[PDB]
Amino acid sequence: TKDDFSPESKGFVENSYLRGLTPQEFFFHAMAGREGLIDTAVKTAETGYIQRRLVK
DNA sequence: GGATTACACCCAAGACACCAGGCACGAGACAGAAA
Repeated sequence: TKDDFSPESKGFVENSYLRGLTPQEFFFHAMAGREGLIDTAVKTAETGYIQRRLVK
């Protein structure tokens, strides 16, 4: 429902991996994992440029 | 306005002066013409 600030409504996975994730928790956890992948794949180039400038 | 934005490796696939038009050499066929 609209205007719901409960923990389960904004991405709190109550279960464990052994117990299994409900579809909403699955989607939120997928969003977080996608953010992690993007952050890695983006910061690697910036770090490479910084190290090249330092070495030069 | 200018300059620069990680490293290495693999494979596959599609494009890369085309052309047209005016000038030359050789040849040959079907029609001329004397007999």
